[PDB]
Amino acid sequence: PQRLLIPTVDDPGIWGVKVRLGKEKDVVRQILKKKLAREGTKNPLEIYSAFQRDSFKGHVYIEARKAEAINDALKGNVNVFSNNSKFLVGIVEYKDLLRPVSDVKLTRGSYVRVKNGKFKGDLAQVDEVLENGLEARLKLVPRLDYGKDLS
Amino acid sequence: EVEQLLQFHVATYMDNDIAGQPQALQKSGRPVKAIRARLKGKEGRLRG
Amino acid sequence: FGEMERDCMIAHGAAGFLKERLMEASDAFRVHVCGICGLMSVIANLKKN
Amino acid sequence: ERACMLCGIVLPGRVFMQNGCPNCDSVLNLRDSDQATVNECTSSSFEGLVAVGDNEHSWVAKWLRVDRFQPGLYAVRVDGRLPSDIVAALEQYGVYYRPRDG
Amino acid sequence: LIDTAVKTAETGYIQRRLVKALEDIMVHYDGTTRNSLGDIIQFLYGED
Amino acid sequence: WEEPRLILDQPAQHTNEKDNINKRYEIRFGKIYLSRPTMTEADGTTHAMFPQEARLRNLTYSSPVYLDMEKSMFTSIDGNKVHIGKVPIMLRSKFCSLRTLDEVDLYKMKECPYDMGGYFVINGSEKVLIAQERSAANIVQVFKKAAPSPISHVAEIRSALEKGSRLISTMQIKLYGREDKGTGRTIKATLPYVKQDIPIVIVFRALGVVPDGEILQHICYDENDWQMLEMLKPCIEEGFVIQDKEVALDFIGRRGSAALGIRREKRIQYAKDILQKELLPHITQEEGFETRKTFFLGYMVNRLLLCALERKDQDDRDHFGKKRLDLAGPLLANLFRILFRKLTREIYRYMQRCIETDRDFNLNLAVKSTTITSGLKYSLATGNWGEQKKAMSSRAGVSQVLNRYTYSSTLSHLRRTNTPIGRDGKLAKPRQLHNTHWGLVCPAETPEGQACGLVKNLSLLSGISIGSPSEPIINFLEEWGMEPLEDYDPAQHTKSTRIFVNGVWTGIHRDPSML
Amino acid sequence: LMDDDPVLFNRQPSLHKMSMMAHRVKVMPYSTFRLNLSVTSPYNADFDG
DNA sequence: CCGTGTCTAGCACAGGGAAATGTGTCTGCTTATCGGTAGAGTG
DNA sequence: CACTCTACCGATAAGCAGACGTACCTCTCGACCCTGTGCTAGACACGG
RNA sequence: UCUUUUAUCGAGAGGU
Ligand SMILES: [Mg+2]
Ligand SMILES: [Zn+2]
Ligand SMILES: [Zn+2]
Repeated sequence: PQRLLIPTVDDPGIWGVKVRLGKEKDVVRQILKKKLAREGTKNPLEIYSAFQRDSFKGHVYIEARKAEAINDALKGNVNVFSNNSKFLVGIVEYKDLLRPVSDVKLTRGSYVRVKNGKFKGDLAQVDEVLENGLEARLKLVPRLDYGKDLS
Repeated sequence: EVEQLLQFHVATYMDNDIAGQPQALQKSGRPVKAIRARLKGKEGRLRG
Repeated sequence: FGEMERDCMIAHGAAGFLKERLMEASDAFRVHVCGICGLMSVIANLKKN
Repeated sequence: ERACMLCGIVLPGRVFMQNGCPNCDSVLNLRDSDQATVNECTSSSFEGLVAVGDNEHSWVAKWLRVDRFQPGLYAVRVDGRLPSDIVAALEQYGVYYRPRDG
Repeated sequence: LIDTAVKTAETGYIQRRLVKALEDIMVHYDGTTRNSLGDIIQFLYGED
Repeated sequence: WEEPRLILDQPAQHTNEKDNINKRYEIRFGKIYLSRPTMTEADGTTHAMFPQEARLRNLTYSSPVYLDMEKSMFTSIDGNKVHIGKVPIMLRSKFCSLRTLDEVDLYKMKECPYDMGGYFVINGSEKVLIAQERSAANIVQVFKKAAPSPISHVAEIRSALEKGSRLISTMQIKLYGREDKGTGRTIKATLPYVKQDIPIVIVFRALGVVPDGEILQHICYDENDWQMLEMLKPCIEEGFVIQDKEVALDFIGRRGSAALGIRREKRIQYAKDILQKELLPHITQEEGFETRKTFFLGYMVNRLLLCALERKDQDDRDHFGKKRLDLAGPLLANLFRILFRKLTREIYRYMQRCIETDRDFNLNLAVKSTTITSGLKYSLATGNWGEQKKAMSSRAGVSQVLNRYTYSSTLSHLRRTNTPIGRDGKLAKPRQLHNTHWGLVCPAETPEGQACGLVKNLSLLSGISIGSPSEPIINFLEEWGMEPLEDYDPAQHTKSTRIFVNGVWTGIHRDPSML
Repeated sequence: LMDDDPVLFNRQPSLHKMSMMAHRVKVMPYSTFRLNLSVTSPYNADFDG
């Protein structure tokens, strides 16, 4: 059961860190490279994990036991704000950071608004969707010229 | 943090030279003409 | 019509000339206001009175 | 990059074709598959990139149920689910699929 | 030329302060020289 | 060649069978290629350009710039001419289609033989670079204060390097102790990247001269100056608690901002590389030479304590010998350095992306040449001298429009200089005509209103220097007998003549007349 | 505008209250105003442009 | 050997969103130091 | 009935940050950037 | 029987 995996005081700490918008995945990557490269050396990077949630723009979270390891993980990283802005997360806040998810809507016969092309902004009825599940056939009031000025 | 951002917008809607924090820029990088500045100054309203 | 010329036409005393220079010969406007609240928020319509 | 639906690991797609999944390929056999099979067991759509450096002592890894896997990049959420025929085959192998799509 | 370039604007701003300070002192119909709200400045204008 | 090469690197662990491959990506840059201006038609053809059509069709007048590249791969398990942009050309300079030809063809080319050149052409217009002006660098100035201040005398210096002719850091020394006010008459300095006024004995002993005979030996040049020696006492009585090197090194290392937790071990190394680099960079940046800097600081404190006790007048801030004009050379260089750094870093980023997919970056496509072209054309086109995204806080009014009207109001425009002191604060010291302006600038001609005395117009027989290297002079000196520094000793050298070269103090001699 | 109308007449910058005075009109050709020279003392004016 | 179809790459257009670190005088108002008591716990 | 030992309000500076630069009039010369997605064109491979 | 259009922000060069 997932309820037996809840964090305790014995688990490492998690710090949040502010990073350049859009560079959160890059920072997570860079931290992994540094960790793996230093494994088994006399100066290992003493972090356990790092991650970035899309819903939380401009932040990376880093798992460790000492704050100094956070500074070590980010040292020289050009995507991280130099101000000593890291913040501590409470144990009681940990699991919510890792919640995976109900918009998943769209039904045949319903209305949607088109987001691209000459029909951008127009209301359309959903007629049907592709077998694979990607594109939907829409019923639309046309915007035509009957070839009037074609060459 | 987002609520603090809303406070920041409501703040820079009526004052641009808030001593204490950077001026909210335009799209093209120029300081916004907050309402506080249409009035004061030699070339505002009550002088102009 | 700078502030200093205003000060001079105050020094002469011609109040009507000033009331003119700063109204008719520039930008006159009319506003319908209430008498209880005291704001320029009156919704008016004229040809229907 | 694609994410394995079984273990959540994130790798360049061709890796799933070249070497299989490093955590799962004993049962998934992606190494010896076609692209249709790889694309049914791995997803191009995933969210929440996680660097796991120390699987076995990370609480983050334990929560995501990747604590017995190899250090690497993992995804918090992987969209899609394993095809019912593959789930059935995994179950024949004593493997229980817990979907990672939320 | 430098001194001439300096002092004139100084004197102008000084005059603006003076005029904006003294611009509501009238001579009412009995000799009093009251301001805008009755503070008798001079009881009889010019003392004579 | 300020930044010769670029270097990437790749360590290992790339989904393999435990096999490292240390791979570096290195790029080198040798050789410039400058071609005469050329028009690239919209049809696609190209042909030579001349300034007449450059003016008529509202065109720019620039030259392509080619730069060579070269790559190399480092490993260990355990191309050709790239067009980097165009540069506007000044009329009648060697790299122009008008330095030759002579008259008859000048007439056929629709150009007047009375025009003298000297102006740029941007977007079918004629631009001029107002000779800008700055203050001289790498000398020693000693100014004073007004009196409601706890500081009575200040020594100041701006340090700038030579290859590049650009400024780096600012260093100061402040003398406290108002005349019988402020209690202690102590001396406190200021460093780059620090927080508090660090005393002086602490920087002496911090550089490695812990005794006192060496310090009072460096500062004063006589053993009878018991007046300066009388003022020195509180400096040593202030620097008594520190007696050796390391505790002063870390005494400085703890203040210098940095992080917070670089204790003794790493923080001493922090303060050390601080006291090699930023502090007095125009002297040197190689180790085993800190004696030189100690001698220099000795001279500086000496001059300060010569100005404080009133044996020599305070420096005048407007003596025209202490000023340097920035013409068309020292301006175009800085902007191009900035833009070139930007191009370099963009190439860096594109290389990062095209190597993650494990491909070859074509170099022909890894260069967006519009950076330098649009930057130069913008800065010369508008005048806001600097960049674009930083509109404010950047200097304005350096490139103006030529004043074509009469033939005097043009020669009187290709000779003008401008001092950026401002318009506020009135004051009548930077506006007056100084005594040292005899024959170097004009006394009468000047605008009126806000800028009287600021805008200048050079005399009829003036000239601006170019810039010669100093190593030959050093050879001509060390021929006849310039004694090196390290052999110095002030009690041994109490009658020597101290030879300066470009400000940095390099040696001493004895008999000066023959030299 | 015809003969003998009273027009106000002003120069910037006006200081004392004599820099704004009403003159009588007199139509003349050419393109410039005209003043009797005796009124060049309150205006601080001269005909040098 | 030629033609057609599919896939990949490049260019153009549209939509969304910021940053590597790099002038001088006055007055009033908001914070630390100083005293000074001015009391009461004390021998 | 000398004594301290602390809770008061003075009176200090004390440091600080910001608020403020004559009047009117004429003329000439300039304009968002970056990233992502979609569409079109070209090249290569396969089939007839 | 009328009517009838002059962006915007900023920078600089000028005249009393
Ligand atoms: Mg005149
Ligand atoms: Zn009402
Ligand atoms: Zn897997």
